[PDB]
Amino acid sequence: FGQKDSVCGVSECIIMGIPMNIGTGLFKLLHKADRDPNPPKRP
Amino acid sequence: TQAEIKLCSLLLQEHFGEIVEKIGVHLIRTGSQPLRVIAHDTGTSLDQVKKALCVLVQHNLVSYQVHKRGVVEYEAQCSRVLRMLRYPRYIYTTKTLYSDTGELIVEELLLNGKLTMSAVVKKVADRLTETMEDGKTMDYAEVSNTFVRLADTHFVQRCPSVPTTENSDPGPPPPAPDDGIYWQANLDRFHQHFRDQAIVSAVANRMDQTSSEIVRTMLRMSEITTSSSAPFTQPLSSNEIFRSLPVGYNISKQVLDQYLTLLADDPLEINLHKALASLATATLESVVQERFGSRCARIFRLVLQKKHIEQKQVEDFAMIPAKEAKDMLYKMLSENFMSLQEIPKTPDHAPSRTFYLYTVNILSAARMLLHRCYKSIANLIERRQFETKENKRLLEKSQITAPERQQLETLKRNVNKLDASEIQVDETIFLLESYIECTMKRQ
Amino acid sequence: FSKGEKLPDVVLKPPPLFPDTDYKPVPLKTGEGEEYMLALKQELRETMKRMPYFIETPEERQDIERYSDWRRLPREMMPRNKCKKA
Amino acid sequence: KFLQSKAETARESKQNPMIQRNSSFASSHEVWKYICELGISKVELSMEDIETILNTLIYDGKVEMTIIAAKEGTVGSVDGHMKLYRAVNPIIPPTGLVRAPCGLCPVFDDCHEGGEISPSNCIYMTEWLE
Amino acid sequence: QYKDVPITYKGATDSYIEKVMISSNAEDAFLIKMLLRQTRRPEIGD
Amino acid sequence: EQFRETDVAKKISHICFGMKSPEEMRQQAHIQVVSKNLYSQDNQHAPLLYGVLDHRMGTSEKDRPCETCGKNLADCLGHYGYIDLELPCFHVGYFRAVIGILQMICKTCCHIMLSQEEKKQFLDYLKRPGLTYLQKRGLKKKISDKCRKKNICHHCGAFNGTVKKCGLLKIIHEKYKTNKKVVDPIVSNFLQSFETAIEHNKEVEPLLGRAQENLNPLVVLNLFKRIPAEDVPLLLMNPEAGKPSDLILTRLLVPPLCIRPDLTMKLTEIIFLNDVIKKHRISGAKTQMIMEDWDFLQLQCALYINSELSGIPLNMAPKKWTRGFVQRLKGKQGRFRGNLSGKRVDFSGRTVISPDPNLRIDEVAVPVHVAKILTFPEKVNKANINFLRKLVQNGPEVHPGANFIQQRHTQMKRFLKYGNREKMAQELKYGDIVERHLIDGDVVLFNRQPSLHKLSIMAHLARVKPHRTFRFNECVCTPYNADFDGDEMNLHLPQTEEAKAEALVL
Amino acid sequence: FVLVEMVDTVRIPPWQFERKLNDSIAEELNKKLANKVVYNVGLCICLFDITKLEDAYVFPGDGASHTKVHFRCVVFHPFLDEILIGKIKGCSPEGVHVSLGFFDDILIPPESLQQPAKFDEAEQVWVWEYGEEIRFRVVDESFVDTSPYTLVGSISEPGLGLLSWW
Amino acid sequence: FEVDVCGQCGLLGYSGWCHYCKSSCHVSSLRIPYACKLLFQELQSMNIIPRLKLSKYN
DNA sequence: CAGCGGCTCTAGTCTGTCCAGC
DNA sequence: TTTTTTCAGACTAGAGCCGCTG
RNA sequence: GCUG
Ligand code: SF4
Ligand SMILES: [Mg+2]
Ligand SMILES: [Zn+2]
Ligand SMILES: [Zn+2]
Repeated sequence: FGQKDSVCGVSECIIMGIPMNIGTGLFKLLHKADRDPNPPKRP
Repeated sequence: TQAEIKLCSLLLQEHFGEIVEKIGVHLIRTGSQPLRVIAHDTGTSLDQVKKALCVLVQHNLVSYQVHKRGVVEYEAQCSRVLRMLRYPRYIYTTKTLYSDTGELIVEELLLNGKLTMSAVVKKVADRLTETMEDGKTMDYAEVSNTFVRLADTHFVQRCPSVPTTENSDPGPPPPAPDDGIYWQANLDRFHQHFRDQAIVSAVANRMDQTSSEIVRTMLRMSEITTSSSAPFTQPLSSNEIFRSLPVGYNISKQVLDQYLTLLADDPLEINLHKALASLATATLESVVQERFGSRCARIFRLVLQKKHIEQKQVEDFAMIPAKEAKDMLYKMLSENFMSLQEIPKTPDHAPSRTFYLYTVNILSAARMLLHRCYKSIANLIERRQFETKENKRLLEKSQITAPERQQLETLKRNVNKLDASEIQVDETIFLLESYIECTMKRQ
Repeated sequence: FSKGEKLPDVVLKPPPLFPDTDYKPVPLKTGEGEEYMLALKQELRETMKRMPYFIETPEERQDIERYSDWRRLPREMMPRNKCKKA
Repeated sequence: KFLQSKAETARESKQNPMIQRNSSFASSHEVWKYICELGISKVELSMEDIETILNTLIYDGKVEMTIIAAKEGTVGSVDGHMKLYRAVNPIIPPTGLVRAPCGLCPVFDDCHEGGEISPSNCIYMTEWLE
Repeated sequence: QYKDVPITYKGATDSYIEKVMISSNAEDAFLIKMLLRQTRRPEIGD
Repeated sequence: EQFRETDVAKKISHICFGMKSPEEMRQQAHIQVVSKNLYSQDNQHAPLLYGVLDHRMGTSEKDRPCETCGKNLADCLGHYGYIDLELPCFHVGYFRAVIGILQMICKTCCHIMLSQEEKKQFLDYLKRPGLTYLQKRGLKKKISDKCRKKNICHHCGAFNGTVKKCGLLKIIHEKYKTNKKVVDPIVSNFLQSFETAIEHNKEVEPLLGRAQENLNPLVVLNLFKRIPAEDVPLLLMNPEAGKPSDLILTRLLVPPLCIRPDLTMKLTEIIFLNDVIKKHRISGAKTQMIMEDWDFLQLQCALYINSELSGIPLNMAPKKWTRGFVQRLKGKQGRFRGNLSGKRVDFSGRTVISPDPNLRIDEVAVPVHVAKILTFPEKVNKANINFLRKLVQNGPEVHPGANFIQQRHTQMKRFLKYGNREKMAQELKYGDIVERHLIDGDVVLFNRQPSLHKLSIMAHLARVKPHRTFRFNECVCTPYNADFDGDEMNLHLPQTEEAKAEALVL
Repeated sequence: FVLVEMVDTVRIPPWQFERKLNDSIAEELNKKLANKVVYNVGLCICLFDITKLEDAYVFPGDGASHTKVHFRCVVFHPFLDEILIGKIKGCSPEGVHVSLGFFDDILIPPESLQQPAKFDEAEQVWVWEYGEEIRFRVVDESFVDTSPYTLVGSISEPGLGLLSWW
Repeated sequence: FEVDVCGQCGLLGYSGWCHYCKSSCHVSSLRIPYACKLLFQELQSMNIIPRLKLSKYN
């Protein structure tokens, strides 16, 4: 079969060196650094 | 049959376009598929898929029918798409059997797909008059005379009644008075008529000139009363044979009657089952003659004599040495002509058995060579696809140094050597495909 | 070691070859039509155009293409010379 | 016993009366020879230096059963012991030919696209196109 | 022609050579055997 | 000027397992190892030839470079090469799949034997959007069930009976079975017109009734070649991944030389076998001898894919046990468990464990020797700059010291002992990495090898002590199930700040 | 000149967490896309604006902050209808070399179309007589990577008359 | 370890090139345990093709 | 009186059997 | 030409079987 | 083979 597996679980993320979605991986992290979607310039 | 699909990708690419090939060839690859599902899987916008199917239903390559879901699943017949390869040959036998007028009738019927009578006679009134003398205008009444004259011998049949389903739209298919009714060409009648040339050339180049003509007049008076699915022709009496002879002949009835019982009793055997079965083996034998010399062709005819008597006689029955012969067997084995050892009955032992006997199987050697000939025209067109895009700089200069012109006449020598050679392998297809269709039940 | 030298051969030459351009005389008739209809099937209405070129072009401007006797008499005959099926 | 023999020297000698064929006219049945071919086999063929001047029908008929596989006449009435109808007729080729240069090459069959043996640049079509 | 292939001591602690015996094996091949002596007092983890 | 070329990295979204067609194998192979049955070590000085050790498919020795690239053993990936099988053979991995396709398809016209009405229902099932691997295996059993139940064909009416894997790597099909009902004329003619064979072999006349089509790799190749494109989905093959013909073997990709520093010996035997059959055909060998050679070549190719191959014939049984490709991916020592799920790890130690009641429950006493060998990489960051310079001055021998320094610009590591330590300390700048020795307050993972619950790995703070032995508080010994009757435990030092924090918090 | 909307994943290393993102991305993106021709796009120059900056992830490895950045950058791409004004920084006998002033010396005019007194005879003769104007005519860029220049132009000079200078 | 993978094929390449779809354009780098590279190579040699789809981190 | 459906049955066969440490 | 050297185990085909199922 |  042309089996397209995604790489999930832990028995594949440990084999493919990709961080697992279980535990710490479930939540992504963001930077609160000073940023904003700013106004552009008039062209 | 992947090489078959290789040609349908090539045949639509040269004729109409590329997306009409793509949506076309995908439909050959995934079959009964709706309109939205085709546009999502090929990655094509829905406006272009409606146009591409519109051209494909016009040239009768994609057929539509709904069964249960109330949603029409289009479906493309594969073997129709390869008949575009035979298109200039379909022109030519309407020039041998009809005039230049009717030859142009099957032409624009093959070109523009579905035609009404009110259009196709109006078009040839333009093309034949512009090549004839102005003031000496070709009168269209003779076209309407030869138009029906094609139809009485049933070379042109009408389109099946349109389903007129809600999903199908009537306005888009016609290209822009009277409506009329549409038809395609009856190319199935040609496959009888191309077979009629095949058997009459099989007898004349084997038996005698006078033997073949009585086969022709037998088959010329058995055209409407049979079909392609007829296992053999309708049975005739010898008295109407003497009535149906051409006026060029002067042979007495009793001498041709001796040739009639001569021609009825042959190894060849009108048995239309045996006729294509004997013509296909000569097509096989002309390929080993083409490829492995007359010595290997001599043992190739030997296995068509005895079914399962091999390797204890083939070193004797052709007298060629054991070293030279056994490389011809294994080359006929490795290229799948010699088929195989279907007689070994000792249990699970390559070393100890009841001695494997070679045996040709005529259809496995047929379907391979048809698959090979499908592969062959892929290598023909792709070369003519190759040599075209470079030389475009000097085609418009005529419309120039000495190597510049010399590349053109070596191009035009090449393309005309390629394009002529697309047709010479094409006659091997039909000679073998009609043999394929003759041994296929329930189709 | 007996074959451990190089790729067997660049190509294998078969001592017997193809016969000719078989059926030489008469396919001059079909052979021109091979090239005749291909001159007319490409230049037909039943083809598609590369509208992806025009959505690729943001340089559209004026003055370029990107910007820009049947002698016969009436009659009516509708024949059923053909099949009455399907 | 005669393994040190070339019957390919004798295949033309049992062929050349069947190429000429005087009286190709169809005045009659033209029921054609197999006994005279056994007659020409026994006393004298076309000339050749032959060690096996002893004439047996069991060693001489075998050159025919090779040459039927080289497209020459079938057996009609060999069920008789020595003399019966024995009808024969040399078969001229029933077809033309059907191949091309690309039908000849076994290894060149592999390709399927521009690859290591791609047909956009094969040697064979380059040779055939001159 | 000669490439040195030395027998090098690899001990985390020093040892004292006690006896070096030179002899010939079944096929004479100059077998050399050395006995290295290390004295260890009982230590935590013995 | 110069174009803008982006430099970036990506993640594996979805592995699509597939095969390669024999033409596709040649496309990725750089050379053709059609060369010597000889090992390729050249006659003098042991250099590579043009065959299996072609150094164009890689290097397994650091001194010799590869030929596709100038990269050394460390920098090279691998390059592939191919061996063109003279007579087509089956793949033991795909053999059961091959027997299944023959049972499903008509042996004569090659369309799957599923009724036109039945085909429509199945095709819709396949169209259902959520076909998980489980569902697909299920349809194949059902579609297969109807077909083995279809002796006749809806396509040509060819009679297709039972395909049953006779012997090892052999497939046998009826076609012409004998039954109490009147025999069909075509089968009767096939079994009754070989008078000469019956006359020559006495055993054939009593056994004349038995005669079934034997499907060998050459017949299968042609049949799989002629299955319709429409009928490849109902064979449950993804057409993009693979197609029925690629199941039978024509060319074998010879492995990159990096993956083989006994598999190479098997490849040489296969090359030798390919030469023997080719020479035998020119020489003029009997079909049984050619079939025996074909069987031996087929067995060698199978012994290459799966060495044990239970059911081996006595005559060709392997002389020694060899590890073929399956015996490299299987077992505890095999790649899947030995090298992937569990891997040998750097920055670890094992010593005997002894008691220390004076240590807090969160601390482990680490021997000063293990502390000097095990190092943690610390980047100069403006708060550790003064502390790092002092440890650089102490150097490798003193316990609060470092064993390597890496500059920000280069990945080169400069050993502190060989060079002048004072100059390096002054040159230290923010962003360079110093491999300081394990120091008090470091986080180490401690693990007892017979791990049975979650508590067998536990983190511990590490406080270096003079005695050599991993000493912990004895309250934490029932999680480890560790008595002190000679036990040894393992220490792991996390080398990243993200790993250190997860160990301390969790 | 033309604006080109582009999207990039810009990685800010963690020692720049003092500065504001929209400035500190802009300092990175100038170092990413200056003096670099993008194939089928043109010669990027600098940053016009950042039209949309989305949220700063931080991945399980680096510890840096990766913000996917939508922006607009001004690029150099003649529209096949521009009469530019450059300078002859070179003369080859096959054709003249014009250069836009300190912009790019990579515009190479072929010269076949001006008045029938045309040759460059290797002694630096500009044109056999009867700032320099230029008509950029075709787009022509070649992607460089090929194994283990790049915006060249072809530049014309029709019968403009050139009233000020010949 | 770092391997170069092509976007179209899904097959590992070397130095930013693929000897398969001889177009460097689609080659991209990936980080993988080196053992997995051996497994993908041994799979590819044995005819099991472990095709890889590469997606940029977001 | 004949057939194929499921049964039902015996054996057949390949598949495992703790972590690691010296 | 002549021994075995663990102990189950829930899959996969055949061999039938008898009886309704036509 | 023994230690764990
Ligand atoms: S051209 Fe293509 S097909 Fe014809 S022979 Fe050469 S390779 Fe085979
Ligand atoms: Mg204990
Ligand atoms: Zn390399
Ligand atoms: Zn690639």
